[PDB]
Amino acid sequence: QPLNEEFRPEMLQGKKVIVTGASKGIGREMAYHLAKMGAHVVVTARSKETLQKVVSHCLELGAASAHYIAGTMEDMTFAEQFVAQAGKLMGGLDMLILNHITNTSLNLFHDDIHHVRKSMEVNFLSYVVLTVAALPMLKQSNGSIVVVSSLAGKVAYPMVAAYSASKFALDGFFSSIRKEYSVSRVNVSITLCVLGLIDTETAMKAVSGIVHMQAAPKEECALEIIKGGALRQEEVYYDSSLWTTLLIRNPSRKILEFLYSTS
Amino acid sequence: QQPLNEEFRPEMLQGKKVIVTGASKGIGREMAYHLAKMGAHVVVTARSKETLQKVVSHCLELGAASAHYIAGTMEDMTFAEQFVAQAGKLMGGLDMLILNHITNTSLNLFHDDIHHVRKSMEVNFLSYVVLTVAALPMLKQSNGSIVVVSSLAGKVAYPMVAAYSASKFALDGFFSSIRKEYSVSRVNVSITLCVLGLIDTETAMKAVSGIVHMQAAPKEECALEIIKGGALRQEEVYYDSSLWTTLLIRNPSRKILEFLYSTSYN
Amino acid sequence: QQPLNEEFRPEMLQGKKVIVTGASKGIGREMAYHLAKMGAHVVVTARSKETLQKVVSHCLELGAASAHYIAGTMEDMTFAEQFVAQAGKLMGGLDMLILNHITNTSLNLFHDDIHHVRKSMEVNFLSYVVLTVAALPMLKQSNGSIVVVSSLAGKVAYPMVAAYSASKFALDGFFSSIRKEYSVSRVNVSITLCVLGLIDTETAMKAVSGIVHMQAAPKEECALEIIKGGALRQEEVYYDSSLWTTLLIRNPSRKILEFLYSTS
Amino acid sequence: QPLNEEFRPEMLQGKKVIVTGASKGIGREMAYHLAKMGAHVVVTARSKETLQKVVSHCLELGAASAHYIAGTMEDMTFAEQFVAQAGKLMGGLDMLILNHITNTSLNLFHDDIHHVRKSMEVNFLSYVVLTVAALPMLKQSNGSIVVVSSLAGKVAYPMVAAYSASKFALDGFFSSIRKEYSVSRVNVSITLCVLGLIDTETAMKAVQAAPKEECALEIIKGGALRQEEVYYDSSLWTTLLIRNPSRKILEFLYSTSYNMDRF
Ligand SMILES: NC(=O)C1=CN([C@@H]2O[C@H](COP(=O)(O)OP(=O)(O)OC[C@H]3O[C@@H](n4cnc5c(N)ncnc54)[C@H](OP(=O)(O)O)[C@@H]3O)[C@@H](O)[C@H]2O)C=CC1
Ligand SMILES: NC(=O)C1=CN([C@@H]2O[C@H](COP(=O)(O)OP(=O)(O)OC[C@H]3O[C@@H](n4cnc5c(N)ncnc54)[C@H](OP(=O)(O)O)[C@@H]3O)[C@@H](O)[C@H]2O)C=CC1
Ligand SMILES: NC(=O)C1=CN([C@@H]2O[C@H](COP(=O)(O)OP(=O)(O)OC[C@H]3O[C@@H](n4cnc5c(N)ncnc54)[C@H](OP(=O)(O)O)[C@@H]3O)[C@@H](O)[C@H]2O)C=CC1
Ligand SMILES: NC(=O)C1=CN([C@@H]2O[C@H](COP(=O)(O)OP(=O)(O)OC[C@H]3O[C@@H](n4cnc5c(N)ncnc54)[C@H](OP(=O)(O)O)[C@@H]3O)[C@@H](O)[C@H]2O)C=CC1
Ligand SMILES: O=S1(=O)N=C(NC2CCCCC2)O[C@H]2CCCC[C@H]21
Ligand SMILES: O=S1(=O)N=C(NC2CCCCC2)O[C@H]2CCCC[C@H]21
Ligand SMILES: O=S1(=O)N=C(NC2CCCCC2)O[C@H]2CCCC[C@H]21
Ligand SMILES: O=S1(=O)N=C(NC2CCCCC2)O[C@H]2CCCC[C@H]21
Repeated sequence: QPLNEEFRPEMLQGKKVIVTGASKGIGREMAYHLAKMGAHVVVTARSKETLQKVVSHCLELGAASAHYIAGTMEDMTFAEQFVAQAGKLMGGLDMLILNHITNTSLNLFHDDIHHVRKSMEVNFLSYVVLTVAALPMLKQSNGSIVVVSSLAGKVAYPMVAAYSASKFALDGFFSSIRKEYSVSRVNVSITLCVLGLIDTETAMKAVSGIVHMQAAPKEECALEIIKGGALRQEEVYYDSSLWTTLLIRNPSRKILEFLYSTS
Repeated sequence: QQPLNEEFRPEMLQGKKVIVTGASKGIGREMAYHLAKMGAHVVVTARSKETLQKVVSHCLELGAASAHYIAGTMEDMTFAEQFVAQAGKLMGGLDMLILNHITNTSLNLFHDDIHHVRKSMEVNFLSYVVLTVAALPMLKQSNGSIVVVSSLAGKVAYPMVAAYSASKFALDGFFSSIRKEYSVSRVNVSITLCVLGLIDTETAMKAVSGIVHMQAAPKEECALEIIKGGALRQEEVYYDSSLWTTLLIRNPSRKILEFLYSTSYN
Repeated sequence: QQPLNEEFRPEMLQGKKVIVTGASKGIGREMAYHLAKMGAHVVVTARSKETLQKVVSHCLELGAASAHYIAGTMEDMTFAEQFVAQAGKLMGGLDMLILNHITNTSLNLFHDDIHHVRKSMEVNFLSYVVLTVAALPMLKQSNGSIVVVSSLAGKVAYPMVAAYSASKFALDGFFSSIRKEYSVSRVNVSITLCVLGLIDTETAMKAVSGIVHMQAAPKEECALEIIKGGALRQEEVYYDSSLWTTLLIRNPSRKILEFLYSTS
Repeated sequence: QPLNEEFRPEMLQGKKVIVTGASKGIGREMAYHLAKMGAHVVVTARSKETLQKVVSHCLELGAASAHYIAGTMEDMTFAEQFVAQAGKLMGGLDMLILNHITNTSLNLFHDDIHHVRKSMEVNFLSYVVLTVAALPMLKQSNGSIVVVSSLAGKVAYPMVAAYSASKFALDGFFSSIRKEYSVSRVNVSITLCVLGLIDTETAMKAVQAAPKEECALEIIKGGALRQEEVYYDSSLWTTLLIRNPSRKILEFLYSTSYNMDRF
């Protein structure tokens, strides 16, 4: 059940939020928006020097508190330990923003099992490890899980097959536990964010010469992810095309989920 | 891909070289029997050495051009890679790869079972990728087909099967994206994704015991519809007891979006 | 149009001035009863004065702010125009126009019955247009609502009801086109199209007897669902036993095409 | 049940065809294509002077025969008598092409009920009267009914409300009788043509505009091939979005819940 209210930046004031993949791009823009809202933030990514700079800017913007923990989400021990440390720094957890992805470029799939497994481990499995480690704190606070996904996580997309598989897996996993939490009365919301092309340095470089469309602003995108999570909405759609929002919706899937629940 | 604009006939499988994974029992075993009756060459796999021998003997009795088994676990990526090479040598090539095995799954609330999530991802998804890579040179030689067995839980959220659902959704994203790559790269290997509802296999029936459920569809007809879709090079096959579910779960809006996004790249 | 970004509550109809056509029986009668319970002012119409009298009696008892009837045939475009003016006088204005009447129809294959095709177009479609023209000045003053009752046969082809299907499809074409016109001309009058499946009315139960084997949804909740759609200023609403009927409304491909073409 | 053959102009050789609204625009272009194919043509519209020039040009183009019968489709007695006359002259009827409309300009609906009624009578009711009159001859030849419609006959369009109502009515009526014919074994095909903006003198004055000559040939093709729907527009994105597969699936599923054996 989402909040039938309009978003207010005050909803995040004093909230204890983790943002992963927060050294750059959308993740960094989220940490900044949260800081301006006066949230307590714990940021993570591999790059410690850039995470240092992010935390310092968060404090300038007005974050209630800001800390970083550096490590790779390839390392499942780090993922589990990071949540416990982040929780101890803030005295709890209200929102878990799962955003990091392994480095990926546009290429036809041929024999690249390494990139398929790496995408699955980093983009999907670590999200599950982080969720398990965070849930006790989120159940205590009636908190929220925010999962960053893509158009390639809802429809087939050539040149990003391993990435698409990892994003599709997030939908299957997180949408299925959302139904389980509903019937078991676990009051932790799950927001799946479906994004189109965003003007991050990573995406702009990856798509240069190959895919040409725009390219919605990263600042506005980060805010839409936070708003959807704050409002406990099931899904957020953020793309520059009006065709997307209308056609991406799946009432047929929603009908089937309702019909197969009464069994 | 472009499907074959014709009616299926069992002679389409006569002398064809087919791998069936997860073929010691359930739908996989039924598929092996259908292919044997059609006069195909079959190489079956699963872990169960003894039941695989029995399935192989019955396949020969039904009319298989040839039938052999290779036992092993698809948790082992080395076995998956070696199995394809050996199946290929046994038949002298490969025309159709039917990816059907799954790891053991029950209906349970997800709590902290990362081990089951990882094992489902490894067996149900990654091993199908490894098998495809190993089989691809032979399939490109024969203008062959990959048949991927999936579920309603691979298209919509289903509670109590989160890890299974995640792995079946992953198959869709992977296989559908490479299908788009093959169409533009002119790789004449078809990819068929099969979306099944509840089927009366011993595994599923035991799994749904203790729960109210809809009518389970028959495993023999199910297995035949999977082969038909693959033989006809169709993109997707839907098979469920309900005609309403079968026809309405198919997503033309997604197909429209895929077409729209395709115009924005080179 | 912009729908009400809020949950429906029966107090939304309190003191509202509502016309309900085809309200002597079936869904129209149930809608009058719901509005009566909500404290609305109601004016009911149909051809039968005796049955309309019984409806008004129950409405007054249920707690309607005021309840009246005007008997006449919607085959007569002069009666249609005059009925609205007279209904507006009885209430001192108009907030909601619920178009629900249809001409008598049975299930049959189409052969040479042009009379039934014409009568269906006149009663089920043309009179709705005449009633709308007559109501619009009052609706414009109150920022009112038009509610149009339609069917599965108004969104898909339906054998045995071809003349009926043609009239319901006509309502969609006409009312959906004027809704686009009201958005450009900035007319703050909402238009709601209601897509209904089989409802347990005496008429439909008799008409489907031995032909259709399907679950008939209840008229009481059907009636409230129509009222809610109008009260929330929603463009399209549905009511049927099957959840799959949702696919007949809010069609995304149709919305994109409409957006595309208007901007050109 | 469409003919699974490629179109060939010989399919219309010696066929007995009625074309309504054939003195100008699309109708005139259809009359000309049918003439080049060596069909027997009977054309109609109100204006004898323009119909005379169409007939003369049809004969020059190679028509097996070409004649006109002038009248208004506002008159239902004329509509019924016209079909009897045209069919008695040709010695039968293989195809009925219903193309005429009442004169219409782009305007907001402005209490002009007279225009709504005339559009319904001419654009819709006369098509039903023409069908009833033609049905016995069409049953004898296993013939075809071709109904010319519009994008405004499938989606809402401001400024053509009366026109849209009448085109939507054609869809409901003709698509419902096609389903009745299918079960009653009436071997008369019904083709609904959904046209976008065409470069006719009328449309160009009233308003990317598709050519009228290719439009006319596409209508004939779909009718000859017994297709249920023909879509013709300059934009490939329009042709993609105009289809409604959910509607066709639901029509089939609803058919499983009724028994028509009584009729
Ligand atoms: N940009 C776009 O067009 C779109 C983006 N998205 C989604 O938005 C999210 C962010 O995208 P975007 O900001 O463009 O990407 P960026 O590459 O800009 O940032 C990804 C972040 O993840 C971190 N990261 C990378 N590898 C690891 C690792 N092994 N362990 C831990 N952290 C890691 C990176 O930092 P560091 O290198 O310091 O570790 C970085 O902070 C993703 O989930 C993506 O799928 C969805 C649709 C489109
Ligand atoms: N039955 C149903 O209701 C539905 C089934 N499906 C799909 O159909 C397919 C078959 O289902 P079903 O026949 O019901 O299931 P079964 O459990 O009957 O068969 C699964 C097969 O996989 C084999 N297998 C299990 N573990 C491994 C392993 N680690 N390595 C290799 N092979 C293994 C099993 O044999 P062994 O133990 O000898 O290894 C068996 O032959 C699956 O892809 C499933 O998701 C989809 C929707 C519904
Ligand atoms: N019932 C169902 O299954 C479904 C109903 N619908 C729609 O719901 C609406 C109501 O259906 P339902 O309640 O079943 O119908 P009813 O037959 O119960 O009532 C129709 C109403 O219209 C009146 N009426 C009939 N002819 C005329 C006329 N010439 N002039 C004025 N009023 C007239 C009738 O009264 P009187 O005879 O006294 O004039 C009666 O009050 C209709 O729009 C219908 O299309 C849509 C789908 C399914
Ligand atoms: N052109 C376009 O952009 C589009 C056209 N269409 C459809 O294509 C068809 C033809 O359009 P188009 O060629 O542009 O139209 P035109 O105006 O060019 O021709 C209309 C024809 O109908 C005749 N007609 C008019 N009033 C009557 C009447 N009362 N009785 C009999 N015949 C009459 C006219 O002749 P006369 O006045 O001598 O009687 C003329 O022959 C129509 O069905 C229209 O809805 C659909 C989408 C777009
Ligand atoms: O909107 S998406 O589906 N996701 C993304 N995600 C990016 C893919 C490359 C790594 C950064 C994220 O990119 C778009 C452009 C390339 C193809 C897929 C589309
Ligand atoms: O049709 S399904 O989505 N797939 C399956 N797949 C089975 C899951 C249990 C083990 C064998 C396969 O089961 C159905 C019943 C349990 C819930 C999901 C549905
Ligand atoms: O839902 S509907 O399309 N509308 C109706 N409308 C009724 C048709 C007969 C008179 C009362 C209204 O009936 C349903 C059952 C018969 C076939 C059509 C379907
Ligand atoms: O393609 S249509 O839907 N049909 C038409 N039909 C014409 C409408 C005016 C008279 C000639 C036919 O025109 C297009 C341009 C005006 C608005 C609607 C679109």
